[PDB]
Amino acid sequence: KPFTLPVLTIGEMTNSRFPAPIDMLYTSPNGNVVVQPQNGRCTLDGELQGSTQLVPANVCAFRGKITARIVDQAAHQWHMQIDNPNGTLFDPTEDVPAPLGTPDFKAKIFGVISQRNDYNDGSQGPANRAHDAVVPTTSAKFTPKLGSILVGTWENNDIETQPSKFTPVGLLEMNDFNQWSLPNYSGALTLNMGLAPAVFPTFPGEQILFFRSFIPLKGGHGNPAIDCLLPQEWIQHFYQESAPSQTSVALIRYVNPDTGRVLFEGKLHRQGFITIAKSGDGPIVVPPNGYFRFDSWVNQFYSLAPM
Ligand SMILES: C[C@H](CCC(=O)NCC(=O)O)[C@H]1CC[C@H]2[C@@H]3[C@H](O)C[C@@H]4C[C@H](O)CC[C@]4(C)[C@H]3CC[C@]12C
Repeated sequence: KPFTLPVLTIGEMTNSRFPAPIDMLYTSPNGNVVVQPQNGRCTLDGELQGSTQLVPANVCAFRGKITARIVDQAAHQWHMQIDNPNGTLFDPTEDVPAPLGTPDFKAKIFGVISQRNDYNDGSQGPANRAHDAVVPTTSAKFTPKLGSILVGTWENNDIETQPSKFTPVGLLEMNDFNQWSLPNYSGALTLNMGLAPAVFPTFPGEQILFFRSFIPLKGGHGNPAIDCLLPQEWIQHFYQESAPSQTSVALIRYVNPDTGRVLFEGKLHRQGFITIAKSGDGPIVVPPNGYFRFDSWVNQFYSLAPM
């Protein structure tokens, strides 16, 4: 069964690590950083890894129920028991780091917590409320592997012990934001388990190619970005196809359909990430209609043309 890529321009792709369209291609040496995201992870033959699931709306979202105020915190802080972001119960026994779609980076994540009561007020139906909220993945009480997280709100009174959804919007602040720093999915207890492995180039002169989205920031200065190894569409595609990988590397070419010419080439590794022959930190300048084309199976030590 032949391996394929979907035919998509970068304006038609979705970030697999934060709910946002892809804004640009991006590359970096990432010298003293371990690139090990848990969302957006899928082998070329369709094996999901880490905390990766299929629905873009579930990425960095939470669903569950607020059960109490955080102990010894009389204001602004809520204990939220979480399920899988698709309402299904969460089994901590499974070899995953967290409920699928849980954020895979340290940050104060800004969004909205919304509640629909699970009972009716007479003929009117259930009551509702929604407020600005923060999920600090840096908190010791961020323990999604154990089924609970801390949620902070500016509202201190209008929150009930009721079914709750967290819709992510962006970052609250730049402080403690590191997109390559994995959260302690079990807080101060044990360590992280079920992880997708770190990815890195193994051939000299190569760097990882990222699909980058710039995400909102509630205050302060900065231009925070989320890089993913694979767009969500490729993950959904590989999962459907499950095409066997003939080698460890698929040779892909970025093609301009207007001129028909190849602009650059990259190595799509079996583990689900791209390397290119390029040095430096910055965007890859590309035309609007360009797309990736799968051309050949090659070896781990294939030499790419420098770009
Ligand atoms: C308690 C948590 C996280 C604390 C932390 O980083 N480490 C301590 C720990 O290990 O829990 C903090 C981090 C950011 C805080 C929020 C943000 O500062 C924004 C906001 C500021 C308002 O003055 C109070 C509510 C509100 C919404 C804060 C509530 C408490 C939060 C959610």
